[PDB]
Amino acid sequence: MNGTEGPNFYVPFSNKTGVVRSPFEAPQYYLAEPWQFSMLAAYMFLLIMLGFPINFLTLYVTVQHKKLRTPLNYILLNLAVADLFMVFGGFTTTLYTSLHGYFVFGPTGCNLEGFFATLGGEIALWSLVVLAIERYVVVCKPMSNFRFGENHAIMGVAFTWVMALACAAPPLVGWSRYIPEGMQCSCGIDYYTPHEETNNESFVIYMFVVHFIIPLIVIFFCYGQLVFTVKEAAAQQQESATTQKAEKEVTRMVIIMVIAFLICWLPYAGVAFYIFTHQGSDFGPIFMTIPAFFAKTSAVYNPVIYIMMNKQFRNCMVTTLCCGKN
Amino acid sequence: ILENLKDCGLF
Ligand SMILES: *[C@@H]1O[C@H](CO)[C@@H](O[C@@H]2O[C@H](CO)[C@@H](O[C@@H]3O[C@H](CO)[C@@H](O)[C@H](O[C@H]4O[C@H](CO)[C@@H](O)[C@H](O)[C@@H]4O)[C@@H]3O)[C@H](O)[C@H]2NC(C)=O)[C@H](O)[C@H]1NC(C)=O
Ligand SMILES: *[C@@H]1O[C@H](CO)[C@@H](O[C@@H]2O[C@H](CO)[C@@H](O)[C@H](O)[C@H]2NC(C)=O)[C@H](O)[C@H]1NC(C)=O
Ligand SMILES: CCCCCCCCO[C@@H]1O[C@H](CO)[C@@H](O)[C@H](O)[C@H]1O
Ligand SMILES: CCCCCCCCO[C@@H]1O[C@H](CO)[C@@H](O)[C@H](O)[C@H]1O
Ligand SMILES: CCCCCCCCO[C@@H]1O[C@H](CO)[C@@H](O)[C@H](O)[C@H]1O
Ligand SMILES: *C(=O)CCCCCCCCCCCCCCC
Ligand SMILES: *C(=O)CCCCCCCCCCCCCCC
Repeated sequence: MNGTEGPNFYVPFSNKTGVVRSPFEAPQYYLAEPWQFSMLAAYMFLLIMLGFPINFLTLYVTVQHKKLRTPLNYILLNLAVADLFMVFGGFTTTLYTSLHGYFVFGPTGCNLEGFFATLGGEIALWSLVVLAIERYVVVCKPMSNFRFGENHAIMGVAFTWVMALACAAPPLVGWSRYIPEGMQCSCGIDYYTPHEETNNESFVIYMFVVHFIIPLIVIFFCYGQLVFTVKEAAAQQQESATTQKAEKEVTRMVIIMVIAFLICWLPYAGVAFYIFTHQGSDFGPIFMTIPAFFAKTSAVYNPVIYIMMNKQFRNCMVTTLCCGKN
Repeated sequence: ILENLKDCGLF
């Protein structure tokens, strides 16, 4: 007996002292110091300060730089938009709830928040995949005489959106569900309560297989092929210093992107998988945030990786930020 | 493929 169940929540603290209140009614200061709530607040503040600009600036720049509006860039835009759902849907909310010490918006708030929060994350995630697929297609030319254009880019994006809804929407309608997670200030997919009227158990498998293993296998194969396609092209062009560099640089970028994709979702997956194998074993309200911490903060490093290091976007940002040019 | 790499933001 480690949790306190409630009609709409799971407080990861034991009400044997009779102090646990609904995380929708009263501050959860008994499962974590008020200060740690502020630290939470602090971090949400950080993610908003950094996250908002980087992601907003991305869109903003695209509206102002013809060259950025190529269709091979849509998925990146998509990414930023997704990060923005994460900012306004997730971060700001939490910053706000965290400062009350509980989820002041109640069940439906939980649902809204959880939905937009997870929607964005999923979109972003699936973009990273879609992006991989596209580069694979474009660079490894696996298709006879195919040429990537606006329509693909569009589908590519639409797909992202679908996949996201394919995961965030079910909870809203009874396959799993959104409950206050961690310190009860943000809302998430219930992946740790065997709560059965919703079938969390299966859903989590669906999540784990479809929204983590598929992506991982696809992203791995794609960039694998790419880093092979480029490594090979260089071995066949050892005379061309650039091709050499390009190979070197693309490899480095892939290692970054992959390691980054892992840092972002491994935690969630790893934890989910553990919890799904080690039953009744309690997990603290803070430990339940570690995974969230890595995922949410991606809304900053993804744009750093996929946008700020992308040479064009960067030059554009610099130009814009410095009024004149470089 | 430098061209396609520069198209993908990769190079
Ligand atoms: C965590 O543990 C605590 C303790 O188990 C728990 O809080 C308790 O909840 C009950 C309600 O479910 C609270 O009881 C109320 O108690 C007051 C006493 O001041 C009663 O007067 C209320 O009402 C009754 O009698 C009326 C007759 O006029 C009836 O019309 C009415 O329907 C009621 O029967 C009511 O019983 C109790 O005070 C708290 N205890 C504490 C210490 O807060 C809490 O809910 C648990 N957390 C979770 C998430 O479950
Ligand atoms: C409450 O949480 C603790 C985790 O700290 C659970 O404890 C363990 O209990 C299970 C027994 O089924 C064993 O597999 C582990 O060896 C125990 N670990 C430790 C460190 O004691 C506990 O099961 C949870 N709930 C209850 C009712 O005990
Ligand atoms: C009583 C005032 C506390 C100030 C010391 C901060 C301790 C920093 O360490 C904290 O200690 C907590 C104990 O409450 C642990 O639960 C936390 O996991 C840990 O982050
Ligand atoms: C962006 C900053 C948002 C401001 C958040 C303020 C949250 C208020 O927080 C609440 O205020 C009550 C005072 O009536 C206290 O009694 C509660 O204990 C406290 O949790
Ligand atoms: C899943 C995506 C692939 C991960 C990165 C591919 C491995 C990059 O590692 C590369 O391996 C080469 C061996 O051929 C070495 O010669 C290079 O020094 C090294 O950059
Ligand atoms: C056009 O050239 C105008 C831009 C040049 C001014 C750059 C000044 C840098 C300010 C950095 C902001 C740091 C503050 C973050 C903490 C609130
Ligand atoms: C044009 O004149 C340049 C102004 C651009 C201002 C952007 C600087 C933002 C400040 C954030 C600090 C970056 C920390 C990096 C960690 C290594």
